[PDB]
Amino acid sequence: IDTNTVERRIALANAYNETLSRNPLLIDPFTSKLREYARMLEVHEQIGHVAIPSIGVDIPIYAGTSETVLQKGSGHLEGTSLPVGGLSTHSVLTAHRGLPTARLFTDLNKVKKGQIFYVTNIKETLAYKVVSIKVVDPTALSEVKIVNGKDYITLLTCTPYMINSHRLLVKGERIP
Ligand SMILES: [Ca+2]
Repeated sequence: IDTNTVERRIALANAYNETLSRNPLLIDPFTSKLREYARMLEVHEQIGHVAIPSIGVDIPIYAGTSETVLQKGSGHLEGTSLPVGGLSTHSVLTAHRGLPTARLFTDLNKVKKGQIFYVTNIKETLAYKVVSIKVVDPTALSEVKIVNGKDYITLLTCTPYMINSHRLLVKGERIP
C-alpha cells in the first residue's frame, strides 16, 4: 500500500485512539461470550503482528477477542487503544496460554522487565520495553486503563499454566 494511503489510515487510528474513554470496562475475553472498529488497520483481516523474540514468538494480531480469533493468533481487546503507539495510549493484546498446536503466549511468564517486544502494523514496527508484570483476577481487567501521557502495550494471558484461574499482564512502554 502506498505511503499516502498508509498515513491517512494511521491518522484515522490516531483519531480513534484520541476518542477513547480513558476508562473502559474491559471484560475478561476468555470467560465471556464481526468487528469493524479497526478496519483502517486491516490487511487481509490482520491488524498487525506481535513479536517477543525473548521467547521466540511472532504471531498475527486480529480485531476483537472472539474465539475464532484466539484460535489463530492474538486478539486486540476492544476498548483499548489500537496498536499504533502515541502518548496516552494503552493497547491490550491477548492470547491463549498455549493451544494444542501453537505456543502463542505459553511462555509469556518467562518475559522479564527490560526485555523488548515489537508490534508491527501497516506503517511501522513499534518497540516496547517491559516495565511491569502483574497477576490479577479475571474480573479485574478494567484497571488496565489508558494512562495520560504514556504509550503502553499490555500483553495478556491466563495463569498459572494449565490452571488459568488468573490473568497475567505484561506491560511494555514505548521506546522513543
Ligand atoms: Ca465494530
